[PDB]
Amino acid sequence: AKAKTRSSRAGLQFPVGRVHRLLRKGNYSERVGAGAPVYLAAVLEYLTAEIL
DNA sequence: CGTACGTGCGTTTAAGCGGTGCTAGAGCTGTCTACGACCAATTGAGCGGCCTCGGCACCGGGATGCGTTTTTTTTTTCGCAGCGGTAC
Ligand SMILES: [Cl-]
Ligand SMILES: [K+]
Ligand SMILES: [K+]
Repeated sequence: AKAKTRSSRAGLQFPVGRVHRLLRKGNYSERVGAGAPVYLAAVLEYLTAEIL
């Protein structure tokens, strides 16, 4: 019943959920692994901080 | 005006070739596992309205430093007449 947001499970502020959707609806591939969005929201957050 | 390329002829090298010998590693087949797509339902994260108050652009009014001229000086750099010692 209690739904923790994946972004929390990675300790990322970047939305690992919205990254997963954007990828599947991006037409990048047929199938997205479940680590991929994590890995990507991570890298995104990181470069966001590096500039900020 | 100075010099560092360019040509070319002469030595040094090692690339290229064709063939031979050994073996990693490419790249396929079959099997089976784990992982991810799909669905449904349930949520709260995230978005479009409101309503401040404070960070920012502004403004005018001196203050610091930066460039221009042009005035006064310091240092160097010839040139003319006015010396002190030779010479006799
Ligand atoms: Cl993955
Ligand atoms: K091979
Ligand atoms: K597998």
